[PDB]
Amino acid sequence: NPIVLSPTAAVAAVIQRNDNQQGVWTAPANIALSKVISPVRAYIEANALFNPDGTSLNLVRSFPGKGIRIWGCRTLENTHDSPWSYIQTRRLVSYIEA
Amino acid sequence: NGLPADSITQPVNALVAIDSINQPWVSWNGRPEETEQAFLTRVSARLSHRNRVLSWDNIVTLLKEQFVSLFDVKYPSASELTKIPAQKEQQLIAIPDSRYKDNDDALRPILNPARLAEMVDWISQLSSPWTTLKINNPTYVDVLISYQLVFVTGINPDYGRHQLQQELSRKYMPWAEDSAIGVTTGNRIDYYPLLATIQQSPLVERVTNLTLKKSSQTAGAVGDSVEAADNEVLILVW
Amino acid sequence: QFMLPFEQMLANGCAELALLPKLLAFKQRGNTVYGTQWPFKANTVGQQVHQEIMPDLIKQLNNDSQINSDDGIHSQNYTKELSILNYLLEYFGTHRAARPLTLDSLDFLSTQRGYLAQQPELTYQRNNIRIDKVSALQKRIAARL
Amino acid sequence: AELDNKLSAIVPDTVFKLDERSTLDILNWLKAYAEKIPFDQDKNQFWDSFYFIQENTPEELEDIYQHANKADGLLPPHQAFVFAFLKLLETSNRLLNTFPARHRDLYYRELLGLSPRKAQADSVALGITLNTDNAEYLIPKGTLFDAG
Amino acid sequence: VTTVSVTDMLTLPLIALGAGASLASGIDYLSLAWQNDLDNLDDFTPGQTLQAQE
Amino acid sequence: DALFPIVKDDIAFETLLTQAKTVIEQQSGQLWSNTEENDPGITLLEACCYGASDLAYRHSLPLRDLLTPEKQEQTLGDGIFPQEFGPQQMLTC
Amino acid sequence: TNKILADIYGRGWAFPPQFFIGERIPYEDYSSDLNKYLSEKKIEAEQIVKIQACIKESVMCYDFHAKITSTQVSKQTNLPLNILVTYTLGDSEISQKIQGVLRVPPQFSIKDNSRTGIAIAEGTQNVLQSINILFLTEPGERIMREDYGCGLNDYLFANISDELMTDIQTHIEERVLRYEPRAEITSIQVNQRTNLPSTLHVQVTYALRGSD
Amino acid sequence: TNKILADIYGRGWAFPPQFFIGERIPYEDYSSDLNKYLSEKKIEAEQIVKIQACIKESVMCYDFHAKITSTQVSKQTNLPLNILVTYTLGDSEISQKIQGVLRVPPQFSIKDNSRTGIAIAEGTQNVLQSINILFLTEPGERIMREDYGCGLNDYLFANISDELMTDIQTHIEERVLRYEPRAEITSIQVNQRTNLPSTLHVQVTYALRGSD
Repeated sequence: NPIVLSPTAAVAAVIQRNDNQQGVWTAPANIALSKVISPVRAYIEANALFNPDGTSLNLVRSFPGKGIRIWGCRTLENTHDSPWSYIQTRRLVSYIEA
Repeated sequence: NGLPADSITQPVNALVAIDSINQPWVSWNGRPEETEQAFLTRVSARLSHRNRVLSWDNIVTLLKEQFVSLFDVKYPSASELTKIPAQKEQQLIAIPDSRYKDNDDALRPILNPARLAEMVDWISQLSSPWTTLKINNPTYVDVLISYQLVFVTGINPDYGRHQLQQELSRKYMPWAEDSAIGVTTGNRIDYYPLLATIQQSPLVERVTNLTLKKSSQTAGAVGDSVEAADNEVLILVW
Repeated sequence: QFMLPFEQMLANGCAELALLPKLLAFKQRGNTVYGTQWPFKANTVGQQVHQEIMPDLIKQLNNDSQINSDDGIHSQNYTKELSILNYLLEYFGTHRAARPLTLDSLDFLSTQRGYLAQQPELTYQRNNIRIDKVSALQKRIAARL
Repeated sequence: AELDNKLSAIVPDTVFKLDERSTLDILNWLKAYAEKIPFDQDKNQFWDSFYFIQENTPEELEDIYQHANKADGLLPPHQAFVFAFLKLLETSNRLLNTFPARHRDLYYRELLGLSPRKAQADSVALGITLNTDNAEYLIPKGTLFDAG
Repeated sequence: VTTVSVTDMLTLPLIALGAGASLASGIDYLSLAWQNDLDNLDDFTPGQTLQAQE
Repeated sequence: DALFPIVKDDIAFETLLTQAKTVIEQQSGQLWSNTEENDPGITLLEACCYGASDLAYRHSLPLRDLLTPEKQEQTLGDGIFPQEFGPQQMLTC
Repeated sequence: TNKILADIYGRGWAFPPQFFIGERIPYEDYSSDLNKYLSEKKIEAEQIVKIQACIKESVMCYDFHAKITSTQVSKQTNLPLNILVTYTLGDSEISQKIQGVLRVPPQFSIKDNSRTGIAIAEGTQNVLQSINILFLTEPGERIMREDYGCGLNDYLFANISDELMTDIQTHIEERVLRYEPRAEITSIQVNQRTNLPSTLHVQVTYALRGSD
Repeated sequence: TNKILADIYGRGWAFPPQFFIGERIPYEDYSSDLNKYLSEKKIEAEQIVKIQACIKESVMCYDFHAKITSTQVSKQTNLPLNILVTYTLGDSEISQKIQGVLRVPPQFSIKDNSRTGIAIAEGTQNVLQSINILFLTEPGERIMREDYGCGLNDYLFANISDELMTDIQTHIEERVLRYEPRAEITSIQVNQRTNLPSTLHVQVTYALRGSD
């Protein structure tokens, strides 16, 4: 039977790879994953998990002909005017801070 | 059809010592390859009787397959399967094709007794040992037919009557005219189907009276059919 | 709802082909003469939309396919089954019996189906008789009538 | 069509039809099937009145389908959609109806192993006349003669 | 001969395009189904492997 | 015993779509004249055309495979035809 | 002029698909010819032709392929008149019926919900809708037409920068040229929304083929 | 998927050659048909088809060209059933026998040491083994095939340096291209062992032809 895994393992590889290729200021979303057969649940069940003015998830999704891709770049920040609403923005400033 | 007479006249390879070649007669022992429709028919018959004789249909089917001189084979009516004293001999009636008749009359073909013995011998080889099948020539019985007619205007009555005789003889005596049409084996002559047949001729306008009379019995009334015994074949006469 | 009738006729065609081993079977024939099925599975978007009308449409599908149902004998399906049996019987040089005029329709179908299903035994033992066993001659008489 | 030409060449098409339902029967099925799908419930509207407009019967639609000229490109588009779909299914129906013939051939030829009988060579009798300069001649077995 | 792996939300025409990219003459969805002995045009599951010849 | 090598060109999606567009022209040519890739009526029909092609492909499978039911039904000692229908029981007596 | 544009550019199904069913006709109410009814009511003779001209003109506007064959009056309106109109489309053998309201210049009105079928797009609306479908379709979604589509999903989540706006603009130009020959793109404007900083607004302006 | 790879990439003898002889069958113990034995033991009729399906499936995995013709039960096990299976390979006339253990869902097990013959390599293992043979063969060793081989013996006793590492890597790439078309070399790593300074470790990574 196929082994079920969390998406965070593959996302970390993408983030590390994306830094050298595109840069730390580039969002790691919209990148196809590897060795993934299918997501456990379809994208039609995640209509309540994205809030433009609140807390939201990052969806892992598949497309016909594009494979399974990451479809989000937001953090757990929920404030509308907060400057850390995106992962790449928060990581860019920490890269400047370092 | 076979090879027509006087077809071969010279050999394929020229030989100076050979003059004309005489081929007075046609070829024989020829048979075309089986067509798909005939193949299915033969196999279906084989799966039914298994090349053995038990029932009346098995006798008729196997005999007609083996012998080409047969036009139809008759077996006793259902009124004799209830006969209590049983029957020593199973009697069949063979109506041969007029082309293979051993006599002069085309309307009443008769087979040589030597031919009938061969069929009995052949059929007995595929039957139970406790059966005795006998095949005999039919007993032809004349059925006098007289009708009063109204012909289409402009047609001479004698000419119309002559043509009507030929049409009815073809219809009700199929074995006479080169056995090309499958028609009832001279069992019954129904009054009204016969009346419909007469009026279908283009020369006939209307039938005003029709009467059928057997050889010995009195003439029947309107709408009376004619039966035949298990050894009889009815023949229309005028 | 617009696409549903076209999905149904495609699903029936798929179901009709899957019914082929039973339609042409020499023995153990079934109760249906046409293939039908509900196009959608469970927990699907299509199933939820047609949730309320599914029992009625499925009832119509069963009625249009089964020879015998709760309503009784389906005349057209009855006629079709007779034609299939007659076609299969012609394999072995026989034919279907005449339709009954004063007999039971269900009983008549049993005679024809048993006649076809037991063709090898009936003709191989055409003249055999044994004690406490229905003879082949009796079966042939019943099938013909 | 081209499919029929290449199918009848390898399949002995028979009278019996596994699926004999015509376009009229299919249209009648659609009329009954669509009578149960509701368009809206405030009115008594069902989809059967959408595929068959007003006082239209399956007999009338079947006549139009068989003769495309008697509409001259003015049939409602959604009914042309149905007619187009019916044309699509005709190919699948044609392929299925070839199975009764292939089924019988498999039984007769593969299981029972029966094959059609081959033709039989005929025989003839020939009379020979020799040329006047030969007293006797020998014609060996196997000499070939021409019949045209 | 080329080999491909079936992922989620893939159709047979899409699989033929990916599989037939390397092939000299490509492949059509009907030929690809026949070579893989598919029971129907959707008779495959994610994680399965398919093959395509010339 | 399979019809696919014979009819693989008549089952294709493009061949069936050509027939469908011909009917639309003949029946409703003056009211439905845009039949390109973008017409919503065509996309619904094109999907149905693919489904029709899939149905026809199923019929072109090998004959012996289409006569085989599920494994849970297949009777022991039989085949495509039951054992008693073989040559040793149907041609003998 | 709408007929001229529709013939040049074509007619087809509207997007998204919509369906209608017209109201039922109470056939048991129309069993009286309108011409005999008007003549019986001693209405003027020249009113008959003017009345019929209004009916023909109003029906032709509703459907210009119509050919009036008969007309009848509802029995429950004996002078606001309810008329059932019967017509044939072109030289076909198909007949259809339609309700209407006549008022005595004479005025004729058509019942609002009378047509059964789909919604259609004509001329300029057809090509405008055609471009809209291209934008909303991604390649690989259309069966057996895997190339068709615009494919703007590939530019999502990219940093909003001058490179991205030019990539979007040039992508639209190439895809419309490939999949829409009846339209010509004259201007594309890409801007970032002030109230929603993460969204891009694209303004596309098109002209018809040979419109000048 | 192993069947698909084996057909595409071929199959043959395994390296190094290995030989097996299966255990002797005590033929004097199997003289009773299993189906008769199961029916005599008042087993359920539908259980029988599951019995036969399990044996067929188990033999299917053991040898997929098999075709079962007979099934017999050992007389020393009358309710753990010892079974002797008789099958024919494909449409051939060759028949073979194989022991098994049946337990009553039912499962069927095969005796461990039952195959007689050689060890075979299939699919990916065939290609991997093929490259291994190339590395271990020096040119001139093969009769009538004097060029076949890698030829890494020529680089022994050379000073460990960048020049030697480059020469070894490029030599492997050239030879594999010449003598192994079913594989594609993707990376070659040459490193010097710390614990054994005089030995070089070569890491070779390969991909199958047309795998992606």
